[PDB]
Amino acid sequence: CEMKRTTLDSPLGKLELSGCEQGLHEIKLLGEVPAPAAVLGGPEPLMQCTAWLNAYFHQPEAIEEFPVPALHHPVFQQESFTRQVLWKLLKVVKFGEVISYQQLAALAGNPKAARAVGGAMRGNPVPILIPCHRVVCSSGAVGNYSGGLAVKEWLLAHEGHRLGKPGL
Ligand SMILES: [Zn+2]
Repeated sequence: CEMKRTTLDSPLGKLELSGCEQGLHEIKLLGEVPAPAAVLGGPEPLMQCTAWLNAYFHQPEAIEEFPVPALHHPVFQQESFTRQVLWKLLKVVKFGEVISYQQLAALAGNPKAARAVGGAMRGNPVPILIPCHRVVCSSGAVGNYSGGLAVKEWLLAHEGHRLGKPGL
């Protein structure tokens, strides 16, 4: 599991992508013009992640065209409620759609585990790609976000919701 890394500038600030031949491990937010990854080339999961992020931010109408890379962070290597939540989220909630913590918990097999779902949103090593920003409050409120409220709102505004893109 030879770990390789590359960084990509984005509207949300610098993104550190890490992964190996087997899959992408993590997308880390370190804090208008499309940028390239600082280090080009494989492993394949990294190149796929870079193309997906570029499309997400700069060619969103075509986001469904880009393959989601294989994931190899340990959380995906074992069976757990967190993994089920993360995989369910990735599969069901599309660009522009939202789901409540409770609906995701129901989707993951336990309608009463909304709090566990919230915690799982932070155990998410690959934000944006696995759209944890689309998990919101049943009240209509945006809700918490590991990377800060402003980022969640920026992403939701980017996906068509009636929120203004905050200053980031
Ligand atoms: Zn790996």
